[PDB]
Amino acid sequence: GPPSGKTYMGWWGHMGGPKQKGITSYAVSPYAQKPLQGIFHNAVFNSFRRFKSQFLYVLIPAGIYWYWWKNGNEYNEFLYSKAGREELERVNV
Amino acid sequence: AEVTQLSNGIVVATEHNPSAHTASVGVVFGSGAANENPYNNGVSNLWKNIFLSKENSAVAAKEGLALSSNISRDFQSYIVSSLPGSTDKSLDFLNQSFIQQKANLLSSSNFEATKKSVLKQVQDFEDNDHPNRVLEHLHSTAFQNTPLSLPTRGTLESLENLVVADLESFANNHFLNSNAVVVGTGNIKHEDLVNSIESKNLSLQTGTKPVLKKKAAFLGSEVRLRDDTLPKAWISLAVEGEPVNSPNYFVAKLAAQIFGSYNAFEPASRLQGIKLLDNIQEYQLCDNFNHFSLSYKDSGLWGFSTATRNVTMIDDLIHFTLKQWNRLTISVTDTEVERAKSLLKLQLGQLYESGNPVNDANLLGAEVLIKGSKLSLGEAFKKIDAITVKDVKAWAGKRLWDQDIAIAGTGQIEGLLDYMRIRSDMSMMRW
Ligand SMILES: CCCCCCCCCCCO[C@@H]1O[C@H](CO)[C@@H](O[C@H]2O[C@H](CO)[C@@H](O)[C@H](O)[C@H]2O)[C@H](O)[C@H]1O
Repeated sequence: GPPSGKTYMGWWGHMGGPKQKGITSYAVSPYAQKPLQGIFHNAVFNSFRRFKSQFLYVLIPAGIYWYWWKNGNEYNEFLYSKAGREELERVNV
Repeated sequence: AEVTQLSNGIVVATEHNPSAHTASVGVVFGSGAANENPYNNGVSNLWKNIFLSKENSAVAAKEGLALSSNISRDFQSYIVSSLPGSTDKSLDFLNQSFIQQKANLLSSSNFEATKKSVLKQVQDFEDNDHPNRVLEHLHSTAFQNTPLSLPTRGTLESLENLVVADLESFANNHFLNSNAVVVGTGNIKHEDLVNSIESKNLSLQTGTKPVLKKKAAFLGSEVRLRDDTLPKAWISLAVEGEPVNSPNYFVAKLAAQIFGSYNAFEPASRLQGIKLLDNIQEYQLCDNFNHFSLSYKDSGLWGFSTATRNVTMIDDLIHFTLKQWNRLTISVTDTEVERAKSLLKLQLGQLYESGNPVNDANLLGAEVLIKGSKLSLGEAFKKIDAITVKDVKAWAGKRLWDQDIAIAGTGQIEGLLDYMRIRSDMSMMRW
């Protein structure tokens, strides 16, 4: 097999990270854990966590764009109604 | 292996050996590390060390006596060795050390020095004995929050918090007559050792029964102590095994013998009749491994330990080993069972009939403390010869096939995959 280029990721046994020392990890077999009831205990309780932390970053631009749309949509509606033909002749041509 | 046991309050058990040349007398208690708490853990290892204290050893050396102490999970021993005739003086030292030196050995100078010794002793073990340190963590994760999880030597944290008071409280609760057996092995006769015991009297620390608590429980889990600075990956993996007195005690041991032990550096070891060897030698998946069937009072551990420098093929080492284990449930052959019978006998032989009296003392005591009398090889060999392929399959079908596992490892274990990937290999797909 030919020599290919070096990258920032290797494989099992030589992944490419720094040497690890002092960290101990523990785990328990899924077979020994409470038959999954965390769907309506720590998922619905902890629900809206990802919401109230991030929603503003989405809601403000969402609101800005929705308002701009509704505003322009209503202006169009008026421009094409009887009451708006005067301003329509102006702003158009 | 031939026993003889009598009682008069103090239970005495011996095993004569006309070709001994020496004799060992001592006491063994039915309490070990599994009888300690997570906070007084190491108190037994501490007792062992003050008994073997420099002062105490000089007092025995002048008498032509050699001291020995072994701390295990279920039992604890203190043995004295001498020539066949000086046996009368060994009992005097035992009586002196455990029925008079309740404050002699516990002096501020002797204690603080011993404590300091076992502290460095344990710090070294935890620092350099990777295969045993891993095996100890195997017990620690497998029986977590349960008696069997505590390390026999104890932890550095609880070790340095121990005071003479801790040593005494343990002694008051475990160094009792109802929880002991006076042992005599070597060439001395039974109806002679009991006399010297009857020669004295008293009953200091008697009548009381030892304490009780919760039973050992196996939990499928793992503890990973990754250390990339080490040159190897040391791992130990096992299922819940058999307790002493289990109907499958010998079947489980025969199963372990089937996969055996291996040292990739010894020519003869590479030639053993273990199918697993055909899979791991092509790419040299490890430097060594050894299967085991550890048995204690409440539970056991059946599995193996391995050491390897092939850090990129650990998944294959594990995969191939567990795939061979599956065979015990579905395809183990007659010849494999017959080869295991022969070798189990051989190992039981080298264990129970070594020329060493202190080994026989520990085995005699620890065994009578559970079943009431050490088992003869003749009977063991008969149970072993009766094991059929079906016995092995039925056993593997319950302790191995698709059962939870306990894992522990240190060193370069990045290549050791997740729990589930390992747990999956405990069975095979079928129609
Ligand atoms: C491309 C779409 C086509 C989808 C077709 C669907 C395929 C369904 C395959 C279903 C079952 O296939 C079946 O899986 C189970 C595991 O779940 C296997 O079980 C195996 O592992 C389980 C453990 O998890 C063991 O208890 C069992 O003794 C062992 O045989 C079984 O031997 C296999 O036969």
